[PDB]
Amino acid sequence: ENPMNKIKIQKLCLNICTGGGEILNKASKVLEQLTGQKPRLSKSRLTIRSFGIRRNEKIACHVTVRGEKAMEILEKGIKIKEYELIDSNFSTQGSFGFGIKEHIDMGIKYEPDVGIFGMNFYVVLEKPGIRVSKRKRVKSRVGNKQRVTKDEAKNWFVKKYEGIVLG
Amino acid sequence: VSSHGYRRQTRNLFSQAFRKHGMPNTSTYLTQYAVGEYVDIKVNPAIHKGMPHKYYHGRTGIIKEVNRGSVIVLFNRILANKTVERKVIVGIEHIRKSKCQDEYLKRLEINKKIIEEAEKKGEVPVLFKRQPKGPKPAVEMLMNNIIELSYDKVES
Amino acid sequence: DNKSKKSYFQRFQTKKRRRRLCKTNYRRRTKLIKLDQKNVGEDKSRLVVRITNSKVICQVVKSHLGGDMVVAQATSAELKEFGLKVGFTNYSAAYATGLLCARKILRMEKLDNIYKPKFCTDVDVVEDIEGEKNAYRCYLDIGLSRNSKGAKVFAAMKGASDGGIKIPYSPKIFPGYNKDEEFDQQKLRDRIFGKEVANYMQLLKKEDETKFKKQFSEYIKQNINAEDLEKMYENLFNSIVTKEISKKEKKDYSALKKYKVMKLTKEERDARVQQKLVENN
RNA sequence: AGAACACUCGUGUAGAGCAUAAGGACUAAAGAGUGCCUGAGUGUGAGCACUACUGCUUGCAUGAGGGGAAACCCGGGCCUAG
RNA sequence: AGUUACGGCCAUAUCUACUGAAAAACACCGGAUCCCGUCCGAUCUCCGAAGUUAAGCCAAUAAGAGCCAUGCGAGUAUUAAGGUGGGCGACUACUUGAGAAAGCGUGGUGCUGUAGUUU
Ligand SMILES: [K+]
Ligand SMILES: [K+]
Ligand SMILES: [Mg+2]
Ligand SMILES: [Mg+2]
Ligand SMILES: [Mg+2]
Ligand SMILES: [Mg+2]
Ligand SMILES: [Mg+2]
Ligand SMILES: [Mg+2]
Ligand SMILES: [Mg+2]
Repeated sequence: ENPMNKIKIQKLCLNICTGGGEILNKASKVLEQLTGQKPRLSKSRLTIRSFGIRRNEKIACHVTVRGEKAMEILEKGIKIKEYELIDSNFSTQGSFGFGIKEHIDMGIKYEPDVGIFGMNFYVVLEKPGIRVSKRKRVKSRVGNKQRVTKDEAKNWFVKKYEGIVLG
Repeated sequence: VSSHGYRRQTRNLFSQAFRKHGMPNTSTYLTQYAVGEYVDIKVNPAIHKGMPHKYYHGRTGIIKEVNRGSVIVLFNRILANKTVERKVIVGIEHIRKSKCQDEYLKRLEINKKIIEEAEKKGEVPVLFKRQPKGPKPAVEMLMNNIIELSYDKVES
Repeated sequence: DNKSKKSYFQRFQTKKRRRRLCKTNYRRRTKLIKLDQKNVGEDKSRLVVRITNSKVICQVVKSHLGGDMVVAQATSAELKEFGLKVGFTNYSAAYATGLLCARKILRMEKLDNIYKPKFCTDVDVVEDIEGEKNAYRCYLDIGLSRNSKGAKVFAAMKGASDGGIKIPYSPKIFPGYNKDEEFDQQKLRDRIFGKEVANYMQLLKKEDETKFKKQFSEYIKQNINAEDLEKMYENLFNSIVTKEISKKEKKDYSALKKYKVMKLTKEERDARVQQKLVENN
C-alpha cells in the first residue's frame, strides 16, 4: 500500500459542564488526573435565567489531548460504551462523538466529597499534510484527496476496535 | 439650514471608488518631489493626517517648500472681488505629479537646439510655433464606385 | 449562503498578489522603505534574512521605483566550498552566512581594508573610523518570522555586524541577556561555536544509543565527534575571512524549453466540443 | 440538555464591531485580546477653514522621554461637534 | 527555457471540479535536550534526514460562473443656442451644434524587473 495516505488521531476533546460555584473546582481536579494537564475554564456566551446562567459566568472546563495519551483514553472509554455506536454519531467531516454518565468507570477512586460527573468525548481524525492550512507563511486549502470521509471514519473504527456500528 | 464644519457636504467627495478601498501603493511613497514642480491634489480618505480643505481637491499648484513627509503649495483664490494668494500644507499621500506642462517641455527641447544655430548661421530663430487647424484640403477623386442615397426607410 | 449568488463574485475585491500568497506584509514594508523628502541621495539598504528547510539566505536589497535591486547575496549552501559538511540550517550556519554576505559587500565598495573583522567579543554597534570613509549602513528585514530571544535571524545579523556593516541593534534578543545584570557573553560565544549541539550529542549516548543513531546519522557518516566542533568552526570562520570563492559561469539552459506545454488552438477546441455533442446525442 | 448552556470541523469581502447623532474610514486592522508607559512633555516659529475668539495642520531646538530587535510612531480621544 | 528569494502594476491574476509534471530546488516529513511559547511542541521556537510525490506551490482542461477588450444597440435617449413656431395646459415639432447607457454578439484569460540555481 501507499505510505502517507493513512489515518491517525489528531485530537481528543474532553468537556464537563457544571454551572455554579465550588463544583467547578471539584470538577477540574478530575480532568487534572485523567490527563497530565491543567484544564481551561470557559464562560457563558448569553444570559439564560431558566438554566441558572448569568453572562460571562464560568460554566464548564475542557482539555485537549494529543499523541500517545489519546490512545489510552479512547480505548478506556469505548469499553464503557461496550463498543456500540450509532450511524448518527459520525459527521460529514471524519469525526465522531459519544458520552459517559459516570466518571468512576475510568477507574479513579471515589472520594465521597468530590462527587459524580459525566463527560463528553469528541475525536478528530486526519491524514498527513494538514499543516498547509495552519502554518503562517503560504497558507492554503487542502486537496479533496487528503480529507477523511464518513465511510472511512467508520471503516477505521471497525478495523481498530472490532466494534459494531448500528444503522 | 446648513452647518459649517471643516468637512461639511463631503459625502460624495472623500469616498473610495468601487473595488478600490485600502491603503496606498508603494509608488506613492517612493516618488521624490522638488521645489518648482507642478503638482495636483487628490485626497485619499483613508489617511487622516495632512488632509487639505475640500476646496483644494482636484486643483493644481506649484511647490514652494519641501519637508519630511509634507509639501507647501501656492494657490490663488477670489475673495471680496480681489485676488488672494494662499499657502496650503498637504501630506505626500494626497498628491500626484501634474501632467499640465508636458507638451511645453517637449517644445522647449526643440527650441533649445534651434536657438543655438540661430547665433551661428542665421540671426533669429524660426521658433516652431503651433498653428490651429486650417481650411479643408483639396482632393482628386477617381469617380468609379458611386453610392446612391434615398429616403427608402419610411419610418412608420 | 454567501457563495450561492452571483453578486458575491461581482462585488469582490482581491488582495494584492503577494498577500494572497502570504509572502509579504505591506503595513511593515511601507514603514521600512518610505522615502524621506529632505534627505536627498539617501538610499537605504535592507538586509533580508530568510530561512528555508535546506538553507539560509542573506540578500542586500535597495528599493527602487519599478522593482527592488539586489546588491549582493550569500547562501549557506555555498559554505560547502570551505569544507562545511553538516547542519546547513544550524545557528552557526546562520552566523557564518551573515559574515560571508558582509565581506562580499565591503570588497565591492573597497572599504574591506579599513573595517576589519571581529569574531564575537562584544555587543556594541559598528562605529565610523575618523579621517576615513563612513561605514556601510543597513537595516534588518525579518519578514513574517517572529522576534524572540535566540531566533536564528538575529544570528545572521550579528554575523554582518562582526563582518563590518553598521546595523542598529539592542542586545535584549541574544542568549546571555539578563533583565537587570551585565551581559554574559560567554553564553553567546558558546552557541556561535556550537556548544549547544555538542551537549545534546553527549547526552544521547548515555541515554539511548539507538535514538542517537537515528538523530545524528549524517554526523556519524562524516566521523565528526562532539569534541571536534570548535576546531571545525574556528577554521570555517577564518577561511571565510581569508579566501574568496570562484566566479560563476553563464550557460544557456535554453534547450530545456522542450518540456513546456502549449495551450490548445481555437480550431481544436471547437472540434472537440462538436465531437462531444455527437458522442452524447 | 429542550427553540435557546459548553466544546469541535468546514465555509464565511464584513452580512459584525468601532462608548455617545448622522455621514465617511478601517481586515495578517483602526475591530477582539495581551504586554509595557504616562507624550493627556518643555521652549519658540509658520499657516488653513469668508478667520477675531476657537479648532486643526505643520517647522526648528531641547529632555539623567516612552513603546519597539529595528526602520518607524507619540506634545489626548479614527476624521468631521461638546 | 522553467523554478526559487525580494519585488512592480493589483482578477486577462478570482472561484469551482478534474489532470499532468526530466533535473535542481520548494515542500510535506522525523524529534523536543536546550532558547522560546502554549489547556495542548497543533501554532510559534530550536535540533534533524528515515521516508513521499499523496498534498501545497507551478502548469494544462471545461459551448464553466466572474473579470478584461471590442462590435452592435444608435446618430437612438438626453441636451446648448434660436424664432411674433405650435398647444387651454401637460408638454412638443423644426433649424445650427454636442452626444450616452443597459442588454446582446465576438474574442481573450496575467504581463514584466534584479539576483541565485538547474542541460
Ligand atoms: K431645525
Ligand atoms: K458608529
Ligand atoms: Mg455645497
Ligand atoms: Mg497632536
Ligand atoms: Mg487626531
Ligand atoms: Mg525528480
Ligand atoms: Mg524539555
Ligand atoms: Mg510536531
Ligand atoms: Mg502525481
